[PDB]
Formats: sequence, C-alpha cells, structure tokens
Amino acid sequence: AQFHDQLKARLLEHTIPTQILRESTLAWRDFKNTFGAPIRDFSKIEGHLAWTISTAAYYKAGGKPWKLGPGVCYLGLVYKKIQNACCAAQMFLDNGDGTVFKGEVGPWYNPEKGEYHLKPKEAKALLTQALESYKEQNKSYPKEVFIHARTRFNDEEWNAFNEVTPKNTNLVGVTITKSKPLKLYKTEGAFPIMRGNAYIVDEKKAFLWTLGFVPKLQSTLSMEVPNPIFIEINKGEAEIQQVLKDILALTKLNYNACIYADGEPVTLRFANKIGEILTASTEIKTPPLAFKYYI
Amino acid sequence: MKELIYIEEPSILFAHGQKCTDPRDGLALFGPLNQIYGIKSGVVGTQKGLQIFKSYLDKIQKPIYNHNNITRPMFPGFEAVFGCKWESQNIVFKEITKRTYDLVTLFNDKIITANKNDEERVDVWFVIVPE
Amino acid sequence: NKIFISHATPEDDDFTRWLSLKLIGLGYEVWCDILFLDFWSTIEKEIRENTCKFLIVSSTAGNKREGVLKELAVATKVKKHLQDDMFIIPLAIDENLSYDDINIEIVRLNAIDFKKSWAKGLQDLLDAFEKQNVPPPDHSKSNLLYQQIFLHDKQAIEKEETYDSNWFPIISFPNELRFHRYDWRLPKQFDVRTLAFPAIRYKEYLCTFAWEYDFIHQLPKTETYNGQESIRISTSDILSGRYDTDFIRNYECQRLIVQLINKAFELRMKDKNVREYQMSKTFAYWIEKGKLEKDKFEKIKLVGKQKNKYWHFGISAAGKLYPSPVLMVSSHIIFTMDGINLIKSKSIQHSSRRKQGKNWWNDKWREKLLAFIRFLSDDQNAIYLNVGSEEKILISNKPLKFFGKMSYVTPS
Amino acid sequence: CKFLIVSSTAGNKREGVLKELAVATKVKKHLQDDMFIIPLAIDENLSYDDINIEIV
RNA sequence: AAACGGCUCUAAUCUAUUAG
DNA sequence: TAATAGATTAGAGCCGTTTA
Ligand SMILES: [Mg+2]
Repeated sequence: AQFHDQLKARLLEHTIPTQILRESTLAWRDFKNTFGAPIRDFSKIEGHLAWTISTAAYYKAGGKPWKLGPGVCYLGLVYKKIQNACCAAQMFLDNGDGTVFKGEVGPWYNPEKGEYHLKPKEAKALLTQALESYKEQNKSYPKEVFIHARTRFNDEEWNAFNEVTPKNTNLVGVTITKSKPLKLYKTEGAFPIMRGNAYIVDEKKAFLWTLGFVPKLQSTLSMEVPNPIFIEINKGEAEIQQVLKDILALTKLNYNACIYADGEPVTLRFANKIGEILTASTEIKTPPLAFKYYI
Repeated sequence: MKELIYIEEPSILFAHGQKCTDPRDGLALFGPLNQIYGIKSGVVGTQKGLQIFKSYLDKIQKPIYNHNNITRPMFPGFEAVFGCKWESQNIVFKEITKRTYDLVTLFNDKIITANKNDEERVDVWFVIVPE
Repeated sequence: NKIFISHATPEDDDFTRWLSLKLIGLGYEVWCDILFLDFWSTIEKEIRENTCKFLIVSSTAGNKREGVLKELAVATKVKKHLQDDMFIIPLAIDENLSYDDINIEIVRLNAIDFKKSWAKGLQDLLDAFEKQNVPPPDHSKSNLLYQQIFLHDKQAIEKEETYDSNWFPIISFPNELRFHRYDWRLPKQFDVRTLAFPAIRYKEYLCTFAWEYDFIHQLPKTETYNGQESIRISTSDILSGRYDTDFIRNYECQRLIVQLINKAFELRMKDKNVREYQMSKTFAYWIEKGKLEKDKFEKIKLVGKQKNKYWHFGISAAGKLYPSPVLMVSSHIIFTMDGINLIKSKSIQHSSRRKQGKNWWNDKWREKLLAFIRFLSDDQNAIYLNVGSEEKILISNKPLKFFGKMSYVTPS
Repeated sequence: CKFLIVSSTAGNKREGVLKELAVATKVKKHLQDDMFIIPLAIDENLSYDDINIEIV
C-alpha cells in the first residue's frame, strides 16, 4: 500500500524529482485478465494518458506548463491522521506575474486524536511561515490571506491566526466540503448541469459545481451527476462570489494531471498529497517544499 | 426557483501570453511558459520495465489519438507541445532484480547512488514499478 | 502570400487544425477549408490567384479521395503556370502508407516527414519556406482563430435553464413538539427507537411530535399520565431559532427534530412495501422485482436486469434544516441475483453499481429519483410521515427547483 | 448515361453550367462509374490550365 | 502509483442525552 | 466507561475513462 508515499518521502532529504509509473500504465495492453481485455483499459484515454504523463514529466523536470490569471496568498491546508498532522499548500502571484505554487511544509502536529484543528502555537507557526514566504517572494506582506481547508476553524486557532497576522492584512477562512448530498439535475437536457453554476445559500455558505458538463469539452468532467462542493466562509469577511471565483481559479493548477479541471481546489489536493508523503516516513527537518518532489 | 449564479471560467496563461481555458488545448496551441531544453530521463526498474518505458516514450513522440477527439483533445507529441526533447535513446538506466520498507529501499538507494556517484545528470527519475 | 493546405477533412482534421493554427501563430497567412465556417470557386480563386505554397497532407486517405486529388490537380496546373518548382509540398503523416502506393501526381515531390515527431516536421516546414522566401509572429491571431470556429460551436450561452435537485422541502411540521415526563412508565433499559412512533431520550424526557398516548401498545405503563408534565414547544420557533432557553438549546432541539424526521421516514419505508439494504451510515430503500407495472413507475424504470443480475433503484433519506426544512434523498443502485434476494458480498455490489452507473446520466438519474419519490407518495403532491396520530410531516413530491441564466446547448 | 460539358472560356465558369456539372458529379458518385462526365474543350484561348477544378 | 472523478466501506472526534 | 442520535471529519478501496 505505502510504496509510493514512502519512496517519495525517503528522497526528500536529497531532493530528487521522481515520477512513479506502473508497467500496467505505460504498457497496459500486455497485461490481460487471463480472460480477455486488459485490467486497465486505457484505449479510450490513450491520448489523455500521454498528455498527463508528459505534463507530469515536464513539471518534475523544472518546466512550468501553465500559469494563472493579486496580493492574495491562497493557503490550502489539510490534516492527515497518523496524532494529526496539518500540511499546507500556498499559491500566490508575485511582482513578476509568475504564479508561485510550492506548498508550505513542516507539518504542524496536533496530538488530539480527532481534533482536526491546530493548537495556537502551531497555528502561529504555520501563518508566520506562510507570511514570511510571501514576503520573501514578493518583498511585501500579502494584502489578503485566503486560508481554506476541508474543515471548519475553531475560535482559538483563528484568534491565533488573527493575533499573528500583521496590520492592514485581512485573512479569510473557507471550508470546502466534498460529497455534500445535493444532486442537482437538469429536467430538460439529457446531460448534467454545466460546470461553473453556483447555488448561493447565504452570504457565507454556498454550493459550487467546480465539475460537470463543460460546453467547451462537449461532455462532463465527471460521470453520473456532478457532486457540488460546499463552500462555507465560517471565518473572515469575504464576498461569496469572490470566494467562488477564487475556488474555480484554484481548480485549474493541477500540474499532476493534464485534465481541464478537477472537482476540488488544487491547493487542498496538493496539500493532501504532500501530507501523505510527509506522514509516510520519519520526520524531515525543512522538507523540500516544492511539489515536484511530492506529486 | 432559487437563482443559480454563473462564475466565469478563469483562463490559464501559456506561452507568448496567450490565455486559454483548457490546459491541453492551450499547451498544444501555444506551449509552456518556460523553455527547459530537455529531459535527461533516468529510469530505475527491471529490464522489462526499461523496455516498456522506452517503447512508451517512443510512442509519445508520435501523436496519439483518444477514442473521442472532441471530448478530450489529442496529444500532438511531446516536442510538438512542450518544445523540449525527451527521447528514449537518452535514458540513464539503473537495473534491478517490512517488505514495503526494503522494496522501497531498493529503488531508493539505486536512485541515491546514481544521483551521487554517476556523472550523467538526470532531471527526473522514472521509477518503473513492476506489477 | 497564402499557404494552402489540402487534406482529407474527417481523417486529418486534427493534424490540419494543429498545423494551420501553428502556422498562423508564426505569422503566415494560411488557407484551409476547416479554418473557414460556391465554396469550390473560392478554393479555385485562392489556389490560382494569391497562394505561395500548396501543402498536401498525405495520409492513407489523402490520396484516394476525389476532392483532395482535384485540388492537387489545380495546384499543379498553377505550379506549371508560375514556373516555380517550389509549389506542392507533401506532408506524409501515416505510418501505414509508405513512400510507395503514393499518387503519381505527388510521387516525385520531396515530401516532409511527419511520420514521427510532428515537431520535427513542422521545423522542416518552417526552415523550408523560411529560406524559400515565403512571406511578424502574432500568436493572438492563432488564439482568436481557435476561439471563433474551433470553439464557438460550443460555449457558455445566456440561456435560461431549470433544474431538479435532491432537496425535497418539508411542506409542514407538526405545530408542537412534546417532551413527556416518563419517569417510571418508560423503562430505562428499553430501546426507544423500536417504539411505534419516533422517540428520543432527551433529559429523561421522551422527545416526539406524537401525542402522549400513542406509546401504549408496547409501553402500557404510560397510561394515566398527566399531560401537564409534558412540555410542548412551538416548532416554528425551533425552525427560526427563536427558542433558545436554558432547558434546551435551539441547535440541539433542531438536532432532535432531525433525528425525529429520519426515524419517522425510516418507519414510513418500513410500512411502504419497500425493501431496505444496509449502507455504511444510512439505509437504502428499493423496490423488489415484480412490485411495479412492467418494472416501471409512470414511464420510468426503477428495477431492471444486467448480466444475470438485477438492479433496483434505491433511495436513502436524511433531513436537514439549515437552508430550510428540507430533506436530501440520495440515489443508489442495489444489486441482486434473482431480484428478491440480496447479494451478500459488498465488493460485487460495488462493481455492479459502477458498471450500471456508467451508462446512466442526468436524465436517467433524475427520472428515477422523481419516479421513486412520486411512487412512495400518498398525496398527489406530498408524502406523509406518521410522526403523530393527528400530526404528520409533509414532504413535497416535487424537489426544490432551481434555475440559472447561463447554460449550454445539449448535444444529441 | 453520359454528361458532356462544353469547356469553352464562357462555358466553364457560368453559374448554370457549374450547378449542372455539380449535380452531374453527384450522380456520377452515386452511379460509381468514372466513365460519366466528358469535357469537350473547344476554345483556342482557353488552355488546359485555368480550367475548372471539377473537370480539371 | 499518469490522472480525475463517481461510488462503496470503515473509523474517529465534537456536541446533547441516557445508562456506568 | 458503555449507548443513541446528529454533524463534521478522516482514511481506505474500487471501477470507468465522461452518452458523440
Ligand atoms: Mg502523478
């Protein structure tokens, strides 16, 4: 089970960008089921397979495939069960207009079994690390810090966040929950709801279809009926429409895949991946912090 | 009859400042932002794994087709899209021939010895894991 | 100063589109039929009047079609006219077609190899008619051309669309929620979930919307109990959050109401002639085979057959009150061998569900969910929940409806 | 059975003869015989170049 | 572990209450 | 400590490749 994560972790100390490919992936036809068609039928997606592998290989070799289109540091943070470990992934725009998307590492440990929240010290450490990274990349503190996670934030950890952020900087806490049961269909067409539609419930909570039918691709990013992601602004002050726009933008930077877009903001997904990598093996002091060593 | 708002599709930048929504179509049309000159591919795995990776890297050069080319675009070919060379004849090979720990250790120490001792540079190591 | 590209349109559409878009990117005026949304006279005018190069794509289907052959013929006539040997540049792209079996009219020309690494072929084309003096690069033109014709056929349009959801609103609640002071009439070790009406053990009280004398058949000590001991709480204040007292908080009271809704709907399916199967967190309710006319409700199939197994559409209900009083039914597929007996193994059920949902899409899912909910309904536009002898929970048959100002043209 | 098209300077680009030739090639494709349409070139000024694609 | 999804399964925690 | 819910959360597998 844990070959990929352990292998990627043990190479973190001596930073070596690596890509794991299975023989059943590169040459899927050779491996049948002893009865017929191969285990991994990639015939319909062979071009897509080549696309994705090529994109991954170009990214891990120091290539920047596509950018995004300021002053906002998007901090997607995710907890992993082990004690729980919080691992972040930051993305922001510099004065050079080149999106910086590396991921904040050095996971912060909450010893409580089921508390998917940070203690004040760990929260201060995480926010200081993110703010200092933004300052060193941009020569100034961020105008907004868009902290988002798959969990809600308690008052004490958000109070630590607010105590540790400097002045004239506003931070907004966003919870993106998947598989919330709102299967919203289309009574007219035979195809699912077009991607990008958002059901704004209140000023702080809403549903978003980051995935679904796209006119440009003339089909769906997802089988069946799309599952909307629930965006709740449980902490901070921000417009719900702006938050939805930002989440849709973050759904674009999946450099691990060559797909039009993914159902979740990519900061959360990449933070999850580096969290698996970190928690796979022993502790690493100042881990590499660049995605090509994790994804 | 609750209002469903629309959020405009964000455009991801590409080479020459050309913005397109689809990463695949934008990559094929214009290309990546920065021009790495090539991939010094390094491969750790079995000889059969090396053969499989080399055959697939040969196939990558020629354009390949999806079954439905409009729902999911074609791959023009690695040099056609990215503008950098990734041939299969320029591969640094590392032959191989609690179980999880030692199985990871095999590929791991192969990679570390190759990155440490070997003179030939590798930009990214393609671990061809058997099945 | 145009670069004419001739090809077999359906077979070589992708290659021609890529090459033409690139060439327009580098700053070369390019003419192709797939780049334009009679026509043949325009083709002749462009070929004879102001084209510099004539590229012909040479796949195995680009040499046996009449149209490509005759544009190549007019091209060679113009080639002999200009007295320029550099007019017709073949572009062989197919591995199956060798440098033999190729048309006489194009057999003698020096082709450019696109068989491998289209980038090398494009580089050969570029350094070919760069020193061949064929007449600034502006990739924005290529992006625009990609958007106008390759993209405009399908895009986001200002079209109104209407949507059915998973959310079925709760039309009406029982007005008063009743806590019963059941010290000794209710055994402490008795399970309140098997009571004939939904019941929670809250603060030693018996949370229910039901009257104090419903729990008689299986709880006979509860008779002769004073109704003043019961605390009756306005459900409207619970929903609006007005009721927040030291006795009971608003959120926990709403949690009790949601537990009541879920349990009552569970017993409703218990009496609704619908079978149940155990999921991880909830129960899935599906119709057995043969319990519907031609395996259909109205005109929507809810039970069918695939590869010696049978599938039953199933629903799993759970209420919530945050946006409004409304439950969210969930759509599942439950598999069986003979349609009446369940498959015990869960992995085979999962594989069968992933097989069956492969061909199901928005229309099928929505029609099956709506058919199921209208099937369980007693009232024409509502479903009854027996939470009290005189009190009931009304669930709207029509789920919450939505509408959007932007949509797409449905391809079919 | 056969379709002889006059191929003079005026008779190879006029609209009516062009449409008749177009439907002629359509029925030729339907009949699957290459021995259908016959151009009769009569005009000294009109060379074998500059002639219509559909008959070239 | 090319990948993204749809599901299926399991566990934990926080609340409120009841029995230890 | 055990239980009964509802709400949040997290982990695993597992199948299909997005109706032309
Ligand atoms: Mg990957």
